Amino acid sequence: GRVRTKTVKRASKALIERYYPKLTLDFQTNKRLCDEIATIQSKRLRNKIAGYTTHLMKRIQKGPVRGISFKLQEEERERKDQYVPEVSARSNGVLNVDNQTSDLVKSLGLKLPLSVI
Amino acid sequence: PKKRASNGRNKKGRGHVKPVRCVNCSKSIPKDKAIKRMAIRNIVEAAAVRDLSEASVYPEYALPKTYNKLHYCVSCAIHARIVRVRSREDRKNRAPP
Amino acid sequence: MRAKWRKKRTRRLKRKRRKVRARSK
Amino acid sequence: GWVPVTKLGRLVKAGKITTIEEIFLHSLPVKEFQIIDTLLPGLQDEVMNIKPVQKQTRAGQRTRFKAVVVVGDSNGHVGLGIKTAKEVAGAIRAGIIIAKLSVIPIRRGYWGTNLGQPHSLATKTTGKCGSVTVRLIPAPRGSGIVASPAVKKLLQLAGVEDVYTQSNGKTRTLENTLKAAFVAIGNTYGFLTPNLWAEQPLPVSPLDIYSDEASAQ
Amino acid sequence: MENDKGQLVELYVPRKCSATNRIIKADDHASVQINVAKVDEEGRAIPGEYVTYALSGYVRSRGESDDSLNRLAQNDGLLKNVWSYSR
Amino acid sequence: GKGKPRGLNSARKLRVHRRNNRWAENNYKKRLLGTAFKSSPFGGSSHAKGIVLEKLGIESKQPNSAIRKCVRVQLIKNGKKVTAFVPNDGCLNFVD
Amino acid sequence: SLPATFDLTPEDAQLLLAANTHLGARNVQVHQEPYVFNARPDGVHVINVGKTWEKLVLAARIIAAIPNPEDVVAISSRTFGQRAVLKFAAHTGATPIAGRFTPGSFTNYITRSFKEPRLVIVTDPRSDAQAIKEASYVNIPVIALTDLDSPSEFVDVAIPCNNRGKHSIGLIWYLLAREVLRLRGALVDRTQPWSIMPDLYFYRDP
Amino acid sequence: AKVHGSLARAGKVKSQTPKVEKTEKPKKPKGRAYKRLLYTRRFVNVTLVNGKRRMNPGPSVQ
Amino acid sequence: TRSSVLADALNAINNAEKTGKRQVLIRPSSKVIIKFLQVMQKHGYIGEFEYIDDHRSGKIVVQLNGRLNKCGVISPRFNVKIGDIEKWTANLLPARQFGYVILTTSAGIMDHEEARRKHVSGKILGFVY
RNA sequence: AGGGGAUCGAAGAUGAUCAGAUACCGUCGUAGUCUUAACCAUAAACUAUGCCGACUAGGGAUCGGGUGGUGUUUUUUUAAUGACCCACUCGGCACCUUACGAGAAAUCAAAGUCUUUGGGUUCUGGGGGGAGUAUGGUCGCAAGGCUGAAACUUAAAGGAAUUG
Ligand SMILES: [Zn+2]
Repeated sequence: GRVRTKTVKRASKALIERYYPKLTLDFQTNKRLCDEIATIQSKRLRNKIAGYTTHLMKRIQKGPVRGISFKLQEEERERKDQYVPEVSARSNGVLNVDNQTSDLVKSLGLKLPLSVI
Repeated sequence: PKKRASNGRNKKGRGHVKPVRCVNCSKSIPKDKAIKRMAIRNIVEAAAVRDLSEASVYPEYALPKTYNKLHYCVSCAIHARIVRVRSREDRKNRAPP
Repeated sequence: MRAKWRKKRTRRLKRKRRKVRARSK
Repeated sequence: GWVPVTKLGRLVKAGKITTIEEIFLHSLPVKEFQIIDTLLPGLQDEVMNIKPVQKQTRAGQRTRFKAVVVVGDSNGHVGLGIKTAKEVAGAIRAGIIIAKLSVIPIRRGYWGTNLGQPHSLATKTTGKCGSVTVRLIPAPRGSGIVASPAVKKLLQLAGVEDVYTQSNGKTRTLENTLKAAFVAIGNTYGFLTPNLWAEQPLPVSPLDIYSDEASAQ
Repeated sequence: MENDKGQLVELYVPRKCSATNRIIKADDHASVQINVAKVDEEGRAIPGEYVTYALSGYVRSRGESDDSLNRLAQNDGLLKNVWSYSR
Repeated sequence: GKGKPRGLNSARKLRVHRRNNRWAENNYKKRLLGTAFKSSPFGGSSHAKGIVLEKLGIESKQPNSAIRKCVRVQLIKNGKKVTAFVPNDGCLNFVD
Repeated sequence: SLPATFDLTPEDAQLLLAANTHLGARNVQVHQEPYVFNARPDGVHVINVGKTWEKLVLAARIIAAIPNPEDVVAISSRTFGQRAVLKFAAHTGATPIAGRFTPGSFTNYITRSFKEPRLVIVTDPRSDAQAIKEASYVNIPVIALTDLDSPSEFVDVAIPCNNRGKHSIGLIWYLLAREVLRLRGALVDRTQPWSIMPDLYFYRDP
Repeated sequence: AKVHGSLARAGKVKSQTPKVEKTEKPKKPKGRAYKRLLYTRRFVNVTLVNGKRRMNPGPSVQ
Repeated sequence: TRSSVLADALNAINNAEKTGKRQVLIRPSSKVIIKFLQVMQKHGYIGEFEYIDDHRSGKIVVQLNGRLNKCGVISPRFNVKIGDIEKWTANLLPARQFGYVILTTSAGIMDHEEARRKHVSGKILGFVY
């Protein structure tokens, strides 16, 4: 079977982490990038690596991959993590306490509109 | 050393319980012990309900079941893997599978 | 040998020695 | 040149913490052995014993060396280190480090009359490491350290002059006795005599006093 | 711990837990020193000036660590109507 | 607790029950049955002088292996027959 | 001690009864009984919300007074409070720990996550027992968000809550942030609300 | 077990260790003198060593 | 059945301090218990304590103030010659400068330090430190 | 000893198996198995853990009793009763989690409160064998039960855990 080893996958995780914007979805172009930003001792490995880097790419652009995060993805997650509606506390018709929980506010010193259950 | 805080099976606060005979061996074993499995099946079995219901009389009828409460002793239950060995810890779990 | 059967052994032995003594009343 | 990697380590090298007791007082987990190396140099070390131990592998066998080191000056401070490794030289070395990181404070006292500089122990104390219980009892001046050589040396470095020992259990499994005489003297600062009923307002803790100088990158 | 001419011998005088008054040992690494701030005129917490409690490893492991603070807090005037002596 | 009387008046029991257990100790029991006077070849005496009857070449036990040079002696004060070991290189030639 | 502006103010009490942080757990557990006000019919426990807030103020009071703001580690492996502790750590110097805690953080100085804090906050003492255990190897005080049936071992000041989801974890974390900012920092005038929505500490998924 | 073994070689080895007479020498000092000899020798001049010091080493390592 | 009352009591006290507790309930009460706690509280080992009148035998609620390591009984109440008072304090006390062996004399129940001064002796009740 | 004697079945017999096979498997079957009137006094008669007292921690089940609930469900009209539900409290066979503590450890809510060694009390052990032997006494119809040595011999025997 064709199970890529860690030495391969390590290089794949490492590049994408610090070279995502330059890397693409195409093997041939990726393959050439590796020769400019990484020193590799044999041709097959570089092809082996660059092939797996593109494997992660084609699924990063499909949703975040389990355990790799770069700058451009981190920014994307920060923006989207700020959505706020017209509140959802609010209240659209007072508060609807049961009872005894009403005894709680009475035995506390508090206003608030109430209800029963 | 002791291998079960239940020793064998559950007696705990009794003294003696009457025996049963292993349904396979004939070995005696305290009823509090004895791996017990209920066995309920169909008289006609799965594959034959076809030729049965077809060839019968009565509108479809209603299949009967045989009811048989088996009692095994440790060895016969072990060997026939009705029960199996568990790790020192896994043994604790009294929950059915 | 098994403790139980060694018991049996010394039981036999006893009776036999008891006999031997009795041989002289 | 030592390079501090923890908050506590920095403050020591930065000279803001000058004494060992500062850590004992606020109870701080020392984890960089250089800390106790600077706060207390001239500190002596002696290898007590080096016994071999053995195993067995997915074919044959395995055998390596076990070292037991005691470290201490002769005043209030001692530690106990056990290290088994593939070499003699190694087992000692990493032993001294484990020993130092385990350095303990010691509440000496007077048997009876308090006539200038303690000689024995505050109270009776005793530790137990697996069956072997060691018991230290106060002693008049001159009494000396009354113990078995191994324990006698652990106490010389511990800064003691007079004491009585009383040992129950297998006193021959060496690494077990020493580990209990260690627990023994370490319990002295745990026993609440009326010398100490008096209340304090609790120091702040140099991790907050020099908090800025303590932080990292 | 004194001596002959009244001098203070012995290494160090150990802390004492605030819930049991038991010595906090040199190696008691479940021991805890909570630092609580003082507020001046409306909000604006004061730096440098704390209200400090000391809890021993034993009280904390037993789970009394919480309820100890509540009683210790109200006492020093820090809470109200939380802790209740009678149970 | 402890499984022994603690009472201030329980001295007899304590006294007698130890007297009763001193028998599980060999040396004690050996000293009260007067075994050295009765069973032992010497009369409990430190030495005893006897007459040599024959020489023995006794083979040692495992995992040793040699011939261990001894003599059978009849003790004068008893008539008891005892076998004793002649020690050192060839000392058996000194005795006849 | 703390004046009177630190009292209730039914603006806050409204948030809590809205976020349903007053609804508790059926299993009381003895160490948590003082917080119980009363039990609803059909098996439900009602926390004494006054105590919640009161403890909350004590919580913020302890988060503050810590010199460097960035070693007050906010922790949550849970998802319902994962985004929440992030937002807290945003507004405070405090460093966050979302996702898996990783065994070896507090001890073990070789690790590529050796946080060496001086205070720990915990969303759930069950699911985050790992860091709670680790904290007690190294002398670290612990704020904690406890429902009625929560482990009390090695937690100190505990804020009663609900932590059964929804808006409970989000609110108490929000309120903690609001309050630590009103103290020492830069909010001031403890009488007026906040430009920051309280719905900013809620989960995703979406 | 077996009690009648061979008495033939009763002292085989003492009787065949080639007698070599004792080479004479100056008498060593007795009494206080000897202890004086031992105080000075063993720890006043300090000879042979190893990181342990050695009492009776035969022809060393070299 | 109950056979000491005073031993039963000092026990509950020990098990209370040990488990970090600050109060105890001591049933039943008794004179010997009372005068014992006196010798204890007067030396700063317990706080205040308070008898409870049930028409029966009593109860006590004692206040533990930490600093108590072990209060114990000695059973039976051995007879102590005045010169043997030393050999006890040697045996069951930590050091010569604190802790107490509280006795019982015909001049009343008291600690060994005090009874040393009054030159009295008698039976030994227990120890405190 | 009398009764009884289906069943199973020591002894025994046979059939196979095996090198042998006095056995394991199959067949036959005595005694026995059941009972009455007498004996016997022993089992890993086990929780291999004395009894009485006190204290130290969390949790849900369950058996028996009681108390509280303008709870539920039963008729013909919802009252009594019944069963059931929830809370509480005694006293039970147990179980779960924890360890403050304990242990050589396995493990233990006792096997915890023990060198900080004393609540009351009964019993037993003192290296392995020789040996539960010999001798004496005693109880039993017998089998045997209880009681119970020594000479001599020996450097181990033994427990729990560990890795092969
Ligand atoms: Zn079977």
